[PDB]
Amino acid sequence: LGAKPFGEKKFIEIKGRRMAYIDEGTGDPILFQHGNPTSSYLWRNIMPHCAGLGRLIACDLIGMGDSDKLDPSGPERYAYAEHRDYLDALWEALDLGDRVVLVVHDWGSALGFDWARRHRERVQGIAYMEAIAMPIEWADFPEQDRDLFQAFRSQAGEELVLQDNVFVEQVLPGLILRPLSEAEMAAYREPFLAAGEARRPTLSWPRQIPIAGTPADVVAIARDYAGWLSESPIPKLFINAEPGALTTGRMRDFCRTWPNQTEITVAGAHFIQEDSPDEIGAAIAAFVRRLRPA
Ligand SMILES: [Ca+2]
Ligand SMILES: [Ca+2]
Ligand SMILES: [Ca+2]
Ligand SMILES: [Cl-]
Repeated sequence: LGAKPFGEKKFIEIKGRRMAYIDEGTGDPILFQHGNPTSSYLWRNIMPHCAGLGRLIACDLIGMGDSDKLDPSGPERYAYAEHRDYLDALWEALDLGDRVVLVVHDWGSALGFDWARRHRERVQGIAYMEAIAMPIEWADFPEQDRDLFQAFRSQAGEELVLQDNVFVEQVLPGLILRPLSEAEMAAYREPFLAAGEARRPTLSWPRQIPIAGTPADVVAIARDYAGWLSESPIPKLFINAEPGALTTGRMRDFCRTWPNQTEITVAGAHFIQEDSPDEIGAAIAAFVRRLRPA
């Protein structure tokens, strides 16, 4: 494993804000996108496996990692649409070209899948894991975390997350099978050390998950890329997890119907990158080598 980050953080001004990201190497991009409540740090032990296979990029979503917070922050800030506007602009500013390989997880997959559907001609391949592949129902949500997420999506959410930082301190470790080190948790809580709005992104995200028809805008967006992905011939790599968490049951059955897809199973719950980074990195690298033959 390892607690040291991959490359050095770079910064760029987007919509009057400063966003952080990792950009190492040359060639066609291999774009890694994290979800909630992580950052580019999530891919630190996976990105190395793709050394020399392309331009390795990992962006910190707005309000997360080393990216700027959006003040004034509040209940209406950090919704999917806002995150998309900033990520779209960052990805445009990075001059990615037209043969991009996406590696997505959690909210990074919702964002990545949507971007791919909108820029399909520029997508060479899609590797995904523990993703939001379609709108779901409460019965599809992981049983052990179901009540907690229903609470996030209620008035109790502010105290749980903004005051007590539950997504970072409880959910994150709770969905990783192996024990995290002091430095690893320090890296994960760093962007959220301050109580209050600094932690808003970690609360707004669960309130955006397309569950039982709400929120309607994200449900529609997910229904859109779900339908598209089920018909798209773009090569895909589905990294299934055991026991897994989000991508299980019906969603997993759905993902398994997607065309031109390779699948492997690795040990892990939700944040599988912390449990099987070498298996994941090796799979992604092989995927890319097949997509980019010499
Ligand atoms: Ca080219
Ligand atoms: Ca309940
Ligand atoms: Ca654990
Ligand atoms: Cl979430």
